[PDB]
This record gives sequence, C-alpha cells and structure tokens, in this order.
Amino acid sequence: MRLPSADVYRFAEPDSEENIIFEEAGIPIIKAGTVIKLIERLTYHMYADPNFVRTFLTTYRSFCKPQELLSLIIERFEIPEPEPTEASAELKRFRKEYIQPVQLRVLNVCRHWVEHHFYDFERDAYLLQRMEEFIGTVRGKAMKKWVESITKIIQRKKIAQSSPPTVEWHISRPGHIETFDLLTLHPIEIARQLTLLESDLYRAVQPSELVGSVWTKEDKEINSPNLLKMIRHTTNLTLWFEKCIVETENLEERVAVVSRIIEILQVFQELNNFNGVLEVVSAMNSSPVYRLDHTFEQIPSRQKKILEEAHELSEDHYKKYLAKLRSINPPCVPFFGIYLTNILKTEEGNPEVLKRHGKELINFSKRRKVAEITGEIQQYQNQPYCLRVESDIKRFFENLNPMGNSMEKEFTDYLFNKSLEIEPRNPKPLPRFPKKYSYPLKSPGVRPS
Amino acid sequence: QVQLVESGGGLVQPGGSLRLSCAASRSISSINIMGWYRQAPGKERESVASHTRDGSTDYADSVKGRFTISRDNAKNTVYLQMNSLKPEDTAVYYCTTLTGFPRIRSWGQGTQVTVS
Repeated sequence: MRLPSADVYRFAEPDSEENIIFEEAGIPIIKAGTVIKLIERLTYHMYADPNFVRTFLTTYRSFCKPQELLSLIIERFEIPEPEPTEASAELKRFRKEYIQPVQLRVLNVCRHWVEHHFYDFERDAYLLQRMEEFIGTVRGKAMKKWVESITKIIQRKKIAQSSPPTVEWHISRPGHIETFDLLTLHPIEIARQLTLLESDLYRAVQPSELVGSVWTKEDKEINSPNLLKMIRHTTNLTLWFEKCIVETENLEERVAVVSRIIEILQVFQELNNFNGVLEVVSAMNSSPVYRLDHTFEQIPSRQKKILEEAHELSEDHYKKYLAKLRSINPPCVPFFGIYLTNILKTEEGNPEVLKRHGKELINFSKRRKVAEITGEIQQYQNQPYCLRVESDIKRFFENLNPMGNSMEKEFTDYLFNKSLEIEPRNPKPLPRFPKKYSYPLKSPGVRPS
Repeated sequence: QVQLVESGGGLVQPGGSLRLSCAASRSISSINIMGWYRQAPGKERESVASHTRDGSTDYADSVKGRFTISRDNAKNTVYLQMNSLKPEDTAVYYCTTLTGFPRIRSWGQGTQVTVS
C-alpha cells in the first residue's frame, strides 16, 4: 500500500474528520470535504461513483472556478513516484492499483464534463484549449480509448409527429405587426405562442444556472443567461397584463381586457402551461389589479370560475398545483417560480461550510440538496409542443418591455396609483372615462376553428 | 375566511397618538389586502387605509400625513399608527382583509376611538 509523500502529492493526505465527512455499507455518501478531498473522491482509486460525479459537475461552480477545477484534475492525474522503502513488485502494484485507476477516473470526469456541461467550454475557449492540450499528453492503449471518446464529443459539440393546428387570427391580420395587441390577436394564438416561447425558455435553463444563487451575483449574465431570460420574461409578461388592465381607463373596455386575459388563462390550462397559468394568477392578485371591485363585478360567472380554479392551484403552498403537475401527461410547461423558491429556501437554511476542529469543509450535502431540485426541473425539459410558431407573434412577445427604462419600484407605483385613478377608493364615486379602442371588444372565444 | 382580532383604541387628547393592531388567524403574507375602515357618528363607513403584500398603500385624504398602516409578518398583525389625532377622527375603527378568488372580505369586531 505504497503512496507518494503528501508533501509532493496533496491527494495522499490521510482522511480525517478535518478534511472529509460522510453521511450518517459499501460506498459512502459524502457530506462535506475540502476541495482537495472532494476531487480525490471524484477520482477515487478504489471505485467509480457516477452519482457523485453527476452531482459534483452540476454544483462545483459554487465552490471552485472551471479553470481551477481543470488545474486540480491535472494535479490529480500527474501522480509522482511513491515514497521508497529502504530496499518493483510493490512498485508495479502501485501503478496497477493506484495510478491506472485514478488516471482513468480523471479521464471519465473530463468525459462527463464535456458530455453534459459543455457550456463551460463554450463560455471559455481557453478552458477548452487547456483541456485538449491536457488529454493530448495522455499515453497508453487503455486511456487513449477515453481520449478518443472525449475528442469525439468535443468535435460533435463544436458542430452543433402529426400536423399542428391552423394558426388563429382575430382583428390583427398576418403580417400587420403594428396592429398586434392584447385584444387584437386571437386569444387562442396568444396562449399558443406564449406557450411555445415559455416552453423554449424553460428547456434552455441548465441546472448549474440555479446553484449558489449565481443569478443574483456579479457575473449573472454569463453564469445564468437562460435562467435570467425566464425570470425576466415572467416579470415582463405579468407586468404587461397589469399594464393592459389599468391603462384601460374606460370600465367596459377594462372588463373586456380582464375577460380576455382569463380566456388566455383557460387556453394555458388546456395546454398544461402552468407557468402561464400562474403568471395570469399573479397579475390578477397584483396590487394594481386585485383592488378593482367594479371590474371584477362584471366578469361572467363561467370566467370567475376559471380564475378561481387557477387561483386555487396556488393555495396552501401550491398543493393542488403539485398534484395536478404529477397527474397530467406531456407536453407541459411546469410553473418555474416554485423551484426558485425551494432552492432559495435550501440555500438559506444550510451553511456554505461545516467546521470540524476549527477547519472549514465545503458543505457538499447542501449542493446535493439543490441539485435534487434542479433534477426535477430537468425531468420536464424535453416536451415539445405540436404547435406552429408564428414568427411575428413570437417576436411581439419576446419584445414586451412594459417598464421601458423605468425600474420596477417606480413602475409598480405608477400602475398602483393609476388603479386609484380609474377606480377611486371606497367613499369616492366612480368617474366615467373615454374609450381608447376603436375596434370591437367582443372576443372570438377559445374554441379552435 | 379570516378571523381578525383588534386591540388598542380608547380615549386620547386632541393632538395625541394611538396605535391600533389587528391580529389575523392565518399567515398575513398570503393576504392580498389588509386595511382599516371607520364610521364616525352620523356618517357612513369609509376606508381609512389599505396595504398590499408588496407594500402599496392608499389613505383617505383626511388622514394623509397623520396615519400610517403597516404589517408585521412575524406576528400576523396589521397596524394603524394614528398621530396628531383630531376630534373628527372619533369613530369606530374596523380591521379588514380582502383576499383570494373568490374575493372574500373579512371584518374585525370594531374598536372605539375617542378624541376629546
């Protein structure tokens, strides 16, 4: 059981409670460790641990930079000669029982890295250069098989049922981009195109964009671009619904706006776009909208029912929503915000490091907990809709910018005080306001052609 | 619905101050609107102050600058801090919530405030 000295090879330091802790028996579950110990167990000489490699490569950016990880696995790979007894059999055993397994597991880590987290190398061309140069130094028949599989993955990554229904149109005509609006597009097609858009945004989020609250930090535009696009779309669309409502000062027109949004909601439900469903529910519960007694008074009972049923999905910490999401059949778009809430709760209720005898250990169980949440997200990221894109409508909703250059605080105050203008507080009477729409308010309904 | 329990209130000199409190039987963080109304003798009941989850507030004109509505999530309580009280503020004050779809309004018991 020979080994190089821990002075010339850091990974040979003995396990202790001050550098690695396991969960409270064949393969242990790591709870915490120094980065050096985590990497040793990532590439352990005694066994492979795919589940640990999986969790590590999803979460490691919360405790180690990508260029740093590559440096550490190179350090891991380049094993020095073992420390000598005063006096080949023990030498040969070291190369067969230590060097070869460790170096193979390092290459497996590199393969998993490019196979499932190639975006690290798309964001950092030099990281990919270092990796290609490193695996280029590898010698031996057994390991060139792994070099070959890594190289083939990299090359492929550099390169990269039935008819959908007819697109529906209402007042706005195809190609008439300047006429597109809440009441002028067909409510079926608004819901379809937003569902296609939100399906795409949901499917693009990588689990690592969700780790370590990295989307609320300094490099967020590089580390969480797809997550940020999702969140900002949900903000812009929700605020656009509120804006369409309160900027419609005439009561009859505003009832038509709210009714139409409930029809879009109904189609979201039929499409299992729970993301869209809860965006509508959020708009209807918002400060500027929820207080509009005179508007909700005129909503027909059947639509009140649809809104009430969507709202109840959110009660009791989304109990009915979680039940409905289990029971539906694909395709769907899950409600994305609930995962962010659960992740932030996990991030806040667990420490970044654990202490043992004054030494700091990366709390890996905390990363595993977040990774389990991101795994449930992934289970829904391959469910395309049999719906045709309308490129102009898609662009209309991609470009929604209700706030303009203002910030959400001033903008929300703007919406809320507008609400007070159109429906004054309860002693005051209700003024009449001019119409703003010259086209008919009557909905075409949500039955397809 | 929501059971609402008011406290505070009573008699105070003109120019004095008083804080009403209203405790909810459920978590206020999911209650869209909490507010206070009042009915002075001879008049109809009027809204005094309201407060939404995101902190948006509105007030009767006659109390702007003097009254402040706020929430305390840890105690599931909404407050009405009333400063610079005037004899025209004498009334029964009522805690209220509006939340959910259907939009359910709940009411506290009513609390006498006398400024004389």
